[PDB]
Amino acid sequence: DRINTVRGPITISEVGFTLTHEHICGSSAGFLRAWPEFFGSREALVEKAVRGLRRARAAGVRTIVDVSTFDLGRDVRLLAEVSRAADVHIVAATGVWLDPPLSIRMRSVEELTQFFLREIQYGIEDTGIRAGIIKVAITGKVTPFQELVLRAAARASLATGVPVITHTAGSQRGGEQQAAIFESEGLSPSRVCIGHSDETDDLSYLTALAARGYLIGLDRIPHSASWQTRALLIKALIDQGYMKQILVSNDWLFGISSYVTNFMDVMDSVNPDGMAFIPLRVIPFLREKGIPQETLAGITVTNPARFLSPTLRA
Amino acid sequence: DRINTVRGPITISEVGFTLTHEHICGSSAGFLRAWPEFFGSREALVEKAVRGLRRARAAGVRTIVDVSTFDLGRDVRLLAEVSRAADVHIVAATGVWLDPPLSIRMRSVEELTQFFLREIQYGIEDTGIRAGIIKVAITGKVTPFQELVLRAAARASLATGVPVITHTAGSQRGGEQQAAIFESEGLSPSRVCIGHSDETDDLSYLTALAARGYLIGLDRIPHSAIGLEDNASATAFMGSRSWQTRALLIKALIDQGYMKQILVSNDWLFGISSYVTNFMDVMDSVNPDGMAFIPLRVIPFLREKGIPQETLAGITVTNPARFLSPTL
Ligand SMILES: [Cl-]
Ligand SMILES: [Cl-]
Ligand SMILES: [Eu+3]
Repeated sequence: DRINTVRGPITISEVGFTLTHEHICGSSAGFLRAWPEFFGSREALVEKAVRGLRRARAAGVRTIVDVSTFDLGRDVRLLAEVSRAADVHIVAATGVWLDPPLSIRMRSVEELTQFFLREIQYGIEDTGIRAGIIKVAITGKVTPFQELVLRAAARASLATGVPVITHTAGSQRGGEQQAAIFESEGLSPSRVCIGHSDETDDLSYLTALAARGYLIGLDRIPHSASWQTRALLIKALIDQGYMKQILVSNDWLFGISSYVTNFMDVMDSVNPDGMAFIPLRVIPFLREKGIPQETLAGITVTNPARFLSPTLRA
Repeated sequence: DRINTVRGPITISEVGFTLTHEHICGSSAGFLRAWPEFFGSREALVEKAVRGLRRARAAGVRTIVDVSTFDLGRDVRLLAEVSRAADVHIVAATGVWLDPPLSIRMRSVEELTQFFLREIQYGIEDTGIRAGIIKVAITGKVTPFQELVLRAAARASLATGVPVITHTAGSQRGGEQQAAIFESEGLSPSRVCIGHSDETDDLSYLTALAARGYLIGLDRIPHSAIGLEDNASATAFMGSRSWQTRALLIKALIDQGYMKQILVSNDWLFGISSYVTNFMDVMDSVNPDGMAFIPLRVIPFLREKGIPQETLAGITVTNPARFLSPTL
């Protein structure tokens, strides 16, 4: 098929090495436009993001998935500018993160479905840029509104073929909650990535999800500020026979306003490699532990392309 | 000084009959741009707002204050488009309403002060349109974050001369708690309007604030869910007191000698997404006059009750101009 990016559709063969869970900027809807000086300037943030993406591209990355939603301050014009200047494909996201404003959290499941469909089928804002993934975040115990969001995401995925990525905040597991809801809606597990899965060491829980067909997002590796321990989960799942169900990423960004001021400086001090951490540190580490090149290319190239390719029949 | 509007600065003489507490659209940051079809379309929202403001203009309205903040979905390009097509002055707002996203509610008092000053002194987003008022909202008991917002508002007002308008969510009487914080920062009461003060009939509360020099926002006059008892969402939003009851608070404050402290408005809007779906239709059914309710129904009601025309012109023209004019 073809995959929608912020610069238009691309073919599966163009996707290449893909980081499945990233952001350019973690913010709030409208905030970058209303207070760019919070980031120094818009120009300073663009320059930082372009340098960071060029560095990742020189380490082999060809595509990132920016999973920022409306309520995380997704600015698709920023994504398009950085994508062109860095020559890295960026897939944009619809969905709902953990800070929905009243105009979102007052909505019914049917209205949320129509919102997701608008961003996937017509475009984001007035840009014509279409989302290629649906991002949902939940908390420990799924709230009633978070359940609406998951069901709307399943309905939008079933209508368009685009995949869903999800994570549970403040709890190790929680994938079982989401899996139950997604399956009640008829969604195929092969369209769902259970993200932040490197945050738990319960390997039997991850193996059980993989066996049901879910993709396992090991996508917070550099956030253990031990990263080697998290990366060994990749090896463990390969050894259980589930190399085809693994997605790897950094969950990095280049500006952040939704937490404490200057939290970006904290993150940059613990991981100065940025989104190059996966290609420069994790892949060599796994190679040294005996994972073949062919398996590594399956995880970083084959698996993301299969996931992102719109598939209504899976 | 002159007053900043979404079309640029105007002199005090051009302000005229003013509605001091209105909105074009009650929404969330970015939402009108991300899902305009929630309102039919952006074009339909503009047309509805232009038609409504032109009717208010025909009825004598010359200026409205749109108190929408960043987190209430303020879209200053929308305000400018509608102001120009209706030919009605619109004053835009900075501040913080009741639904701040994390990028706002994680900020310190010093950061919030800088944000307000940016919107007052430099402009909103990349438009160069400058805010002419600061809007703050609190809940019953001022939260820690809301206290930061009030102190930043006071600090920004003292730096720029721009006034502050408040309200408290519900029928709660929060003016005394807000006033205490504002005065601890050295802000003059004459730069503050205690909005939505018509939610209560506690005349002792209203008069004591007016006696300190606060402006009293009697600004939800048409809001009333009488007849809509089977609609629980309307009752919670609009209350159960008749519009005449709200309007007679105007007369009561005049009769105590505080005509110079009154500001009147409708608290209307032409689209709303921050509440239940289609709530716009409930509001429009209750008050088909929209923003023209004040000039068309309340003013002649108060004339019938014996208030002189010169006093009504003082409330609708003189008081808002004194209030909006930056002073410091
Ligand atoms: Cl996320
Ligand atoms: Cl308001
Ligand atoms: Eu993330």
